[PDB]
Amino acid sequence: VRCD
Amino acid sequence: TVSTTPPVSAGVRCDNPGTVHPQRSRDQIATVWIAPWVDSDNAFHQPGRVSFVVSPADWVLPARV
Amino acid sequence: VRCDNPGTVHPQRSRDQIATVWIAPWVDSDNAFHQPGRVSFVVSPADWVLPARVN
Amino acid sequence: TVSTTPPVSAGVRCD
Amino acid sequence: RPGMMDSQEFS
Amino acid sequence: RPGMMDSQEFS
Amino acid sequence: RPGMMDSQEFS
Amino acid sequence: QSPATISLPQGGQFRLSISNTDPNMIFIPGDKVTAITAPGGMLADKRLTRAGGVLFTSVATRTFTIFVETARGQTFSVVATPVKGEGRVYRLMSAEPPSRPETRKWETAQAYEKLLISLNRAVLTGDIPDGYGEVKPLSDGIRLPGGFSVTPLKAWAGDQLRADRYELRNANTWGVALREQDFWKPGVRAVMFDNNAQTLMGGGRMTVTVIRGNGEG
Amino acid sequence: QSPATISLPQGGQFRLSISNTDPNMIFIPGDKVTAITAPGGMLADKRLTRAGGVLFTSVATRTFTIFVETARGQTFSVVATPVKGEGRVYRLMSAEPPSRPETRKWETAQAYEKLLISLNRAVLTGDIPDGYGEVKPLSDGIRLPGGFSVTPLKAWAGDQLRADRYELRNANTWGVALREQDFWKPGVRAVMFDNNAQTLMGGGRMTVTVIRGNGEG
Amino acid sequence: QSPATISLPQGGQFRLSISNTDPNMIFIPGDKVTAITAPGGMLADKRLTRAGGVLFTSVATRTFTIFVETARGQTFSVVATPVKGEGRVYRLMSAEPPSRPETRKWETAQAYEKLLISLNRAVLTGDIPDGYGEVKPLSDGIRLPGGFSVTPLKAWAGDQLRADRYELRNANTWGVALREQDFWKPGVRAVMFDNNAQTLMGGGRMTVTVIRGNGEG
Amino acid sequence: QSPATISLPQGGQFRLSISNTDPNMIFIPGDKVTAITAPGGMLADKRLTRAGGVLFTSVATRTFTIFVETARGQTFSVVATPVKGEGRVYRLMSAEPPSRPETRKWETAQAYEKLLISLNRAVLTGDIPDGYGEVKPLSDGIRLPGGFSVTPLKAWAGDQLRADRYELRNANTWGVALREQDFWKPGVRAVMFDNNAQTLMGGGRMTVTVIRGNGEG
Repeated sequence: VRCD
Repeated sequence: TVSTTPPVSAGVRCDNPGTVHPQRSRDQIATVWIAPWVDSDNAFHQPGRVSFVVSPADWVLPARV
Repeated sequence: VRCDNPGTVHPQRSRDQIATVWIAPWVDSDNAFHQPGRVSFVVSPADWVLPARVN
Repeated sequence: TVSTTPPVSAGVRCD
Repeated sequence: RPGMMDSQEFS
Repeated sequence: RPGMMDSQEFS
Repeated sequence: RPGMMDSQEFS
Repeated sequence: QSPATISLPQGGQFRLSISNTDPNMIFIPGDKVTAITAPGGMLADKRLTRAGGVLFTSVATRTFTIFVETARGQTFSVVATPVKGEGRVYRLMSAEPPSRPETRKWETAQAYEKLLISLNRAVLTGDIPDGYGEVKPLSDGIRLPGGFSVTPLKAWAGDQLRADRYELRNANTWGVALREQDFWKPGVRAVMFDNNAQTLMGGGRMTVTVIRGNGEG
Repeated sequence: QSPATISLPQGGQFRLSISNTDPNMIFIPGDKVTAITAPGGMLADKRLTRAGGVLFTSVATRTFTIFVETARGQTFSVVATPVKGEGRVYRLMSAEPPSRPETRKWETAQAYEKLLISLNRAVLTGDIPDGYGEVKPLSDGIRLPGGFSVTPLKAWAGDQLRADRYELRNANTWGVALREQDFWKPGVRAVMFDNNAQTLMGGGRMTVTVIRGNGEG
Repeated sequence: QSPATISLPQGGQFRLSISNTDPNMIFIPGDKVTAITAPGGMLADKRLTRAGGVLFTSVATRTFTIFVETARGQTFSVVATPVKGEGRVYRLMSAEPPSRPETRKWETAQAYEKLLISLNRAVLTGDIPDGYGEVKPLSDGIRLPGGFSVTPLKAWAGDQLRADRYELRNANTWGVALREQDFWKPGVRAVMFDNNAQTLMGGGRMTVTVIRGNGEG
Repeated sequence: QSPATISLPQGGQFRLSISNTDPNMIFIPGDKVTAITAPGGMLADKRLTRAGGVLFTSVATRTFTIFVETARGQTFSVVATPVKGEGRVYRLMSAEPPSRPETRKWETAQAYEKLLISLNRAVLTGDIPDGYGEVKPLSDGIRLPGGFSVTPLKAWAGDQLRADRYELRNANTWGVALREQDFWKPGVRAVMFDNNAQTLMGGGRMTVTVIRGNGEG
């Protein structure tokens, strides 16, 4: 779910 | 021209070589040992090892999995 | 048990600290849109850490 | 250059 | 001094 | 001189 | 001399 | 003890308490007080300090109104109730940023992304630019997304840019990954995280420096 | 607690209470009051304040009309009824704004960023700047993703930057999505898709301009 | 017995006892008090002292508030209750430090030691200083411990020092430990292992830079 | 008889005994007293000597406070009890090293290892550098390893360097071989043994000169  | 430090990283939710939190790299440390020597006031010097930084650090975009 | 040697230590050389700012969309003087992006800077530089022990 | 007086001696706990 | 206020202009 | 103050201005 | 102290500055 | 900060706008009027026997002080964090006016025969003596504050003594007993005026162009009225006691110190915080044409020249002379970087490094280290002055923080200045709470700490303003520091607390038990963009509200211009953080564990204590346009929107 | 903002029209009359024992203040944002007129022997003292402000103290016990004239030819009337109490501040405002100032973008962009932008624009226009002159296109200047075929078209070079245009050809016969970052080759400064189209289909022939560094180091 | 160190915030109020018969002293480390203000006719005598110090003597018998202003725009308040007894010294300190001075290393190293260091660094970088020029590597410049094989690589020489780089080769196929002192030959000034690795294994090929003395005497 | 040494910090206040009929003296080992202040009508006569001390006579009977001030920037308060007797001599030792900008120029002008050598030769012979002044020795300044005890003798300080002499006694029955490194504590900078000693027999009496950074840590 993490995104940068 | 300005430098261009990072080659594109190994190739919500956008896969961009750019826009990744940048880290800085590591400096390089080199050690030189000085031979025991004497000086004009006749003092004998035993220094030991001297460590110096040959290269400053540079920016890096982490590889993205 | 006797020994005659100066107390050797290993250099530490702690790293730098980086802070990144995100720039919100802006239009410049010559009218070119700039979509969101980022600039990063080194808050506190790197440096040699004095040893705590010499044994 | 500065003088270098001692040739290395005949060749806790460091030799 | 009726209605007079103290107005000190500092330099 | 009531309500008065006293201020030395050290050089 | 009330509250007066002896302050001698020597050269 | 610490000085009392009240934060009145240029139209503000605050009922404070003034002392009688011993003197009192009101000072502006960022401006130099130049004039002070009260009903005739109410203020016994007044003096201007080098830092930029005003020391006054009131011997009267009736409640009175005092106007204080600064050099950048500002005026704040305070209503004082003369009570017997020790002297009191008040920190008259601006609450509406002042106009500083000299600061704008330095702000606009240089590039933009550079200016953002500079103002942020300073907020991080604490070396505030010469032109910038302390102003009341915006109570609601950034978007709070899904369970965070904020409290304000400090604020510095020039002419065309602002700067705020907001203490973020994560109420949610689950740790929330945060991206600068979440916080964007119309009128903000950069969001930077001090401790670079991919995620914030519950009970997090993270401050975020956000800058906005002065008077924009 | 907060100034009573009052937007009355030009020549407007606003009835407002004033204090007969304490000074009152009227200020206009963005304007400097020039003169104040009242029935003779009503307002005892009138003083100019930093910026545009009038601090007046009236000992009268009867309602009276007072005219204020600012520095931009604005005249406003006020009907004042003195009353025992605190001094009152009033923020006089214009009704319908006379003019609209178009604030120019103060923001300036970095020099290198401008240099890339100007060249790309010029190549697109086809005008070639004085320094630039035509040469041979580089054989391989970009990454070719998904079966794309590149044919050298045109190029120009100058003292510090060089430009190449290549025509992309799609042999995939699939719906592809363009991301300018894919076409990165160690040593590229910028990539421009002349037609701003997100997805190329089979035979999607977008032409892309890439500026690298002449005199690369 | 020891000054009462008191770190109060700016505009802070600290209630402290003073002596009504003997002089009292207030000093701020790193700051010089510029002015001192108290109710009129409370403090009889006030005197500047070496550095930043105020020696005041008060005959009063009532509590009073006293303001001290330093030379860096700091203002602190103190509530003083005179009492029969010894004079009291107070060390006024700032609460949160405004700035952090980065003290430069004052230490300077010996000239000869620097000369060895610079050359080693330059050789490692590959940049060769102006005085230096390339020549033949010396055939045997170092002691070879434990079956090591040395192959001349590169060298440069100058007016007072000369440099040689040799590639070490390990034929032992054993775990060896390096100590730069082993490679000493009567007449060497310094030995640098380019890769800072303590132990070389079989085929451990570290390259070592040794600076001897050109024009040896 | 010998002068009494008390060692008060810049904030120190010491209750000593002053004489009445015959004069008394207080002197600074390393500084020149320039001013001395006492309650009015308490000190009968005062004189400054060439060495840098102060001769004063007190004819009063009440206990009083005296402030003495030096040229380098220092202030020490002493509380005197007037008793009938002979004159008394007090050695006001510093206890917190003073600031000496002139000494720092000589300290930093030369190299570092040379400076260490110089300061140590001097401590050994007794020819103390001109800028250095006698300061209170550090009670705990070096690491004591496994059974030694220390007592302090003398201390000299400039601006950036200190110097201490510590008398070491070996409690352990077995003789302990000692190496300079054992003694290193954070903040020390050189440890040298006067009688070069590989080992110290029980009941040993060996002094060791250790120097530290002034105010470091």
